[PDB]
Amino acid sequence: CGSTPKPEARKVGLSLSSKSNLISGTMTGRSKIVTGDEPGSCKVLTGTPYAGLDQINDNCNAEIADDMKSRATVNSGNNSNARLTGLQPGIGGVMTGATKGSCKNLTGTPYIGGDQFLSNCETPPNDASYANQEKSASNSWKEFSVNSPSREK
Amino acid sequence: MGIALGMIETRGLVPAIEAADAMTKAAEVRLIGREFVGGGYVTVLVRGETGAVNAAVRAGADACERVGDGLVAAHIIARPHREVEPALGN
Amino acid sequence: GIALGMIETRGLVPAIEAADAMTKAAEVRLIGREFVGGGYVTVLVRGETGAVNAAVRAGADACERVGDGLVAAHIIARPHREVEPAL
Amino acid sequence: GIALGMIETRGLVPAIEAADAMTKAAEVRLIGREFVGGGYVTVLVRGETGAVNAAVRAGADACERVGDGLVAAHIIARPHREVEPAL
Amino acid sequence: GIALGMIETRGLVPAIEAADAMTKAAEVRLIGREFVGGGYVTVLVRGETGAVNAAVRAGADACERVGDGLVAAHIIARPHREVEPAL
Amino acid sequence: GIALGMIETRGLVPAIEAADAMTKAAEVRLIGREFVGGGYVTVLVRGETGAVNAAVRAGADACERVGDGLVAAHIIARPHREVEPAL
Amino acid sequence: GIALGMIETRGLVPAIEAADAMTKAAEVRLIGREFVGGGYVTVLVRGETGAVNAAVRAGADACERVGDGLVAAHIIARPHREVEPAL
Amino acid sequence: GIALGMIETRGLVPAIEAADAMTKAAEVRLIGREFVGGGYVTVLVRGETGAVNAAVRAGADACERVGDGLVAAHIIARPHREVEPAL
Amino acid sequence: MGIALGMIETRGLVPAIEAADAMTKAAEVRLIGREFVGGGYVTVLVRGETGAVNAAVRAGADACERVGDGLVAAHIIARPHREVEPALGN
Amino acid sequence: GIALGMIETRGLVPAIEAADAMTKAAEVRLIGREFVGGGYVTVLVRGETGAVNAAVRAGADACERVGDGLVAAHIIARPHREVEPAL
Amino acid sequence: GIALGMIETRGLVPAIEAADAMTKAAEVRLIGREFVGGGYVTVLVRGETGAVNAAVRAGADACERVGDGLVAAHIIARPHREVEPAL
Amino acid sequence: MGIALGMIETRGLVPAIEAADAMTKAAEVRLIGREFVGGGYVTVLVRGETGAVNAAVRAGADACERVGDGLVAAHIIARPHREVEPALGN
Amino acid sequence: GIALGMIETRGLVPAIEAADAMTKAAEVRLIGREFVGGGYVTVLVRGETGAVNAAVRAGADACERVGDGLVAAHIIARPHREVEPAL
Repeated sequence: CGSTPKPEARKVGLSLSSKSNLISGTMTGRSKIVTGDEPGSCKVLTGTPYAGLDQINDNCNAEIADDMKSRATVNSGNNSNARLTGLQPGIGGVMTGATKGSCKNLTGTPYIGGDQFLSNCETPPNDASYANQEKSASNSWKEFSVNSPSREK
Repeated sequence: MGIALGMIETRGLVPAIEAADAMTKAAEVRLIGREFVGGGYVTVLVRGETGAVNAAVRAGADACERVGDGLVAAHIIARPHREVEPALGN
Repeated sequence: GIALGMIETRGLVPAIEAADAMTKAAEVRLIGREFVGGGYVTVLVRGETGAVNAAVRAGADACERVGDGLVAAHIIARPHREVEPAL
Repeated sequence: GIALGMIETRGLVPAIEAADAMTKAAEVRLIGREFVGGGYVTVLVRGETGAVNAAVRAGADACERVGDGLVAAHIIARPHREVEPAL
Repeated sequence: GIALGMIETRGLVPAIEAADAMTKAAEVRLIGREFVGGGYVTVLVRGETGAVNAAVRAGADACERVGDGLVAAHIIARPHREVEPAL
Repeated sequence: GIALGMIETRGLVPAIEAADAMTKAAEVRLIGREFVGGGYVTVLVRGETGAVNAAVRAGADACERVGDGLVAAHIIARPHREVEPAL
Repeated sequence: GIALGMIETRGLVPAIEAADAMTKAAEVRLIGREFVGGGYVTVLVRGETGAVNAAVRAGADACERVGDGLVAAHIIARPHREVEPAL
Repeated sequence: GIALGMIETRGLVPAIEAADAMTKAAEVRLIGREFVGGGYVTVLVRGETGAVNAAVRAGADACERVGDGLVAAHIIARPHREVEPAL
Repeated sequence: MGIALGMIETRGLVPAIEAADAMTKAAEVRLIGREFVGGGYVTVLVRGETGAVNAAVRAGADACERVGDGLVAAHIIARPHREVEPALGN
Repeated sequence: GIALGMIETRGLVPAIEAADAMTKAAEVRLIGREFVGGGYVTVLVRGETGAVNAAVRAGADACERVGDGLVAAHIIARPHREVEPAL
Repeated sequence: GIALGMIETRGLVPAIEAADAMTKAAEVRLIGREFVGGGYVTVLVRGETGAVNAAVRAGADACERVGDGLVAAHIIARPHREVEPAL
Repeated sequence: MGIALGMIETRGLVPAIEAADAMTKAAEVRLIGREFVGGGYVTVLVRGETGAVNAAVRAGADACERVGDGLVAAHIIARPHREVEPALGN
Repeated sequence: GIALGMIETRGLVPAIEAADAMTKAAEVRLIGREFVGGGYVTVLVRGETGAVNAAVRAGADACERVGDGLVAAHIIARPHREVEPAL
């Protein structure tokens, strides 16, 4: 016949996770044809991910995209939580013994802070080294009314 | 038990039934209605939970863009007013 | 057969002669003729998907010259039970 | 069902906006209305996960252009039973 | 619910922790942990469509890095009944 | 139906996705799952010849870009009577 | 095990997030919540020492930048009798 | 009338004077004064949508200079029936 | 009962309860108050013997400042007046 | 104990070294050794969160230099109820 | 748990103030004080492994300057039953 | 009944089999079990007193490098724990 | 067995750590926990030559950094019966 038709009924939905994992099988984000889900398309969503970064890429600009890329862990951002100031059960340091092999990633439910990691292993954590909490107490000084408590005080 | 509306406009009943079958093959929803508007305009109305409705209408839109005269509109009202249920026939 | 074949056209004359093509081409039983509106007419037939494809292609090929021609020829080999109340 | 959506904003006007968006978006019953203090006000709704997501989207883009806007927006996937006294 | 969430990965640690992600994210029950062979291990849960979506994305979002990480993670909203013996 | 259809792939995720495509495109019944080894997985389906063809192509279109991807897919219109007692 | 973990954060959004993290990542008991004033919200959990440690690790982890971020996480391993009226 | 109007301001000076503007401006009954917290004070009035709309306009342009200024203003015609506990 | 008064005020109650733990771990002091000043200020009152309260406040000022935002205001009161007691819960 | 210490390695000389170190370090009950397929060997022990952590740390430090080596030094603190049927 | 934590000091007053830190930091019960001879004094505490670790951390961090100072403070989470005669 | 456990990893059954033969020949130690790990991995597990196990394992490691694929792992357990015993046929 | 292995160290904590490594490193029974005086503590284990040799080497090179440190590490294999008073 010399007339090639084009394919259709593409049921599998290739979306992209909050940290760029190729998720597949349908998708419930923003389609170029559907209506009614337009509101809130480019809004931050802290917590359990439900909308794809493909949706952000094809409906929102880049800053929303990389803000979502930075955001949206699940439960374990691992050892980024360095200081707890709670007497620090900790991993060795001043005391020997269990200090042995205290550099490998626990890659799961975290137990030790990254500050103890540094004070035991000279390297920063092999898991998230930028250490979200870390600063904890150290930052202090001019925190006072940090973020925005209406600055009434 | 679902209250959200997922529903499709098509010029021609071919994309209408194709959209309805995409509805029932996409997510667990039941079509509450099939309506002949007039002049080839036909709608399919399905009920269900928000996620299932969204996935179903996604599949229907991805299926009906080129079939027949073509898809006209897809819309995903998720919580109609109590007075809007009579508008869909109950 | 339970698979669906179905034809759409303008004016039911191509529709009914395409249905004749359906029922002379493959072992298919027609379930309905429907006036969509604005001159749009469709025909809906049962059958196994091989017979469905053969009959539907026969009607499409014998139907374009009659009247305003086709609008859409479509087949579905797995119709859901939940679709039947719309049929 | 028990899936928790919730929105924090600055002041009560965007809080009322967010609640109205909650109720007009999807099948969610608002269960919490807290004046945190210092300007923070939080709304707590329960419902189905996708319904919660749609409601949260509507609230998030319904309470930012009003007043000084929101500061936080979260979706609990499932609150553990231990969180029930918090609600 | 009868929506199905489903993941495949390399070994038992990623599969087990992704099962944890399922059972802590959304209303899904681990209906199956299967050893594919050659190291591939798959997890199968059933829950609500939006709940299934959120759960499986959380699972991949956790399992990208554990061990050697994720390979496959697909989502089906309505599994067909005739598939059910494969479950 | 007596026609047989084989879907082979890398991993059980594309396997059962293709199985859903099988049972959800045409009138076919899968007779079996089987883990070949090293990650190769097959689903064996049965039904009418054209039904087998439509289902198998639908699974083929579905499976190549799911997870690790499709490997093989085939149709046997007449399996010999010596083949089933070693199905 | 009565080891008392507790965290403080601006706005109750990250507070309830990390409380869910408490009861979602360790077998601890939520003894309660408190609204300090001016946007300051704390949550009080009780359980085994190592369990409470892991719990607060996870809570501070999930609380770190969401909303207005965490203020002070802390673990006390052996609370005293005199503290009970204060909790 | 079930139409809702409600505005937020820093300090009770603009709050009361704007409530006065509303109650000289349209048929609205002041159903609520709320010291939200952190200097935020909000007024809630029932009324007909046109009336409460004119009233919220009057309150808006009443305290551009009164106190330290507005915070927010808007209109709700139909709050959900279940928002009464939030009212 | 020892009238000697220790009181510690902090931003947020995490350092406040750290101070209270130092109180109830150091010496014979009973926390007589846990109050929220307003806007985030949390402060704690303990009562006991002069030396006991002094040692407790020492421990609090040793273990309170580096916890989160930390200590904001501490002191000791040696021989509190009778008329202050109404302000101390009466 | 409820916490889970849980690992793969390639070839099970490092697996027994991991289990031996489990016993050397802390109290964990060896609930399961399993051959994933293709050589992956998974060890599964139950115990206290801190005990599980210390034991798994020791096993990771003691098993990686031997043979092909470690795959994942991963731990779960709360094995949720639906995970248990997979154990 | 079953963990035994140990503290060593030059003299007994630092040792037993460390023991006070032990029993006052975490839920750990000390089983012994022993004068080695020549001034070496050890204290042996018993309790949960995480509690033991936290208590030892607290005591060591407390007692560097007390007396002439510390000597040894390391722990085994699972001392053998054979060590019990030495206990 | 020496509790010391030696165990050797091989890629392929051959090196495992002559590993067991070397185990037996070097010293009069007992083999507790051979296992097909999977993926070509075959493992031999022998028991005996520590010195005899060490000598036997050394001999097997010497004799298996050249034949077949060779060694994959080889190490000596002197005191297997009671908790590892259920992995050895509880 | 008749083989005697035995070590001193300065401080009781390294001594019990070394004896702990004795009792898990190899099958051995320990018979002596002697306080020499002035801080020297001696551990006496009894077993066969290979077990005692491996156990002593492991405990010594694990206890070198523990606490103050070891003293001596050489072991006799076939002690004369005349060492009976050492019992």
